[PDB]
Amino acid sequence: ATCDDGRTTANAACCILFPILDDIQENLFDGAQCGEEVHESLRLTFHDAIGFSPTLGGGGADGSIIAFDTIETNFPANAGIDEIVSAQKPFVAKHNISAGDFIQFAGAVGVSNCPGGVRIPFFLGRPDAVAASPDHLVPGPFDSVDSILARMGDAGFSPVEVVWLLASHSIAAADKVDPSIPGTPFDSTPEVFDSQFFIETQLKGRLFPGTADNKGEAQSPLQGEIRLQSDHLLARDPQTACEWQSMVNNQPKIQNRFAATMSKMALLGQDKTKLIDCSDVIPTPPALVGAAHLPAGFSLSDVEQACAATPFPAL
Ligand code: HEM
Ligand SMILES: [Ca+2]
Ligand SMILES: [Ca+2]
Repeated sequence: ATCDDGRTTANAACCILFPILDDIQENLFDGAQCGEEVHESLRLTFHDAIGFSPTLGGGGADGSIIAFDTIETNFPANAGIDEIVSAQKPFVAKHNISAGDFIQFAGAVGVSNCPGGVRIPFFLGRPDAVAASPDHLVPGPFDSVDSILARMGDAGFSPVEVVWLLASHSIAAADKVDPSIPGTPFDSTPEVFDSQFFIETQLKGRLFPGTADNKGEAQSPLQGEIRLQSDHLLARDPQTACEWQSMVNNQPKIQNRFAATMSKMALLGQDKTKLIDCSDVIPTPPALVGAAHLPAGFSLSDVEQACAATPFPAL
């Protein structure tokens, strides 16, 4: 199909996304940058989608975190999410797509601004949410590995899919974990979607970048990085450590698995065969240019190797 402005897309119903793409890139992502607003919109896709429990309810990726923001932004695991919900709500009011479609579309358009990124498959047509998420369904950084794996498993993700989705923390920072140092990233390249997150969480912890006593925070290996306790333990736990190390210096696997598992997450609560594929509307991301590496001056002796089957790669 050819849209009114001459841009093409495989399914004509997808044309309504083009003005929305332009508005988002200009006015949500500040001129298509891979910066805070993209990182916050990617976090929003997961805090929306993960509100899905077979035994309790919630409609998954349904826009409920915007539609029922008064409720869901009260949940402590949604701390800081109110800023991006407030930023996105007027786009939803202005355009003619549901909040659940908008959240997944904005997250996919944002990831496409980041070098190394992928185009996450994107489907159009989610109905408006009809219920708020239940409470207590979003994992937090102080939760055990078994707790996080049980919650994610209850929403349909295996432990390896958990590790694949946490490639998101390659373009990510924390504002509430240590409020003295907001914006401190989880890897050294928070504007590049790459394997540095899986490398750097494997280093021995050395210091706290801000204060020392924050719930959910582990020691970091670098003054300009923060480390969540959840990530510290997942990189080391026998249930997930081999998969975590398998992502290091493995950008093709990060790309393929993140796109696929993001698509699975964007469809929680939904039925792909009822929606229209509009994947080809997402921009083409830039590619990586620089090789994966340990931080300069570090060596294998600084890595806490946690996979008995396979030594950490010589980078
Ligand atoms: C698996 C368990 C997870 C835990 C415990 C966890 C925890 C956290 C925490 C504590 C923050 C910092 C919030 C702040 O203090 O500002 C964060 C940020 C973020 N998380 Fe995760 N997360 C998890 C999974 C995921 C997943 C599956 C995604 C996929 C989209 C995601 C994407 C993000 C992003 C992109 C940010 C950065 C937000 C920003 O820089 O504005 N997280 N996460
Ligand atoms: Ca939801
Ligand atoms: Ca990165």
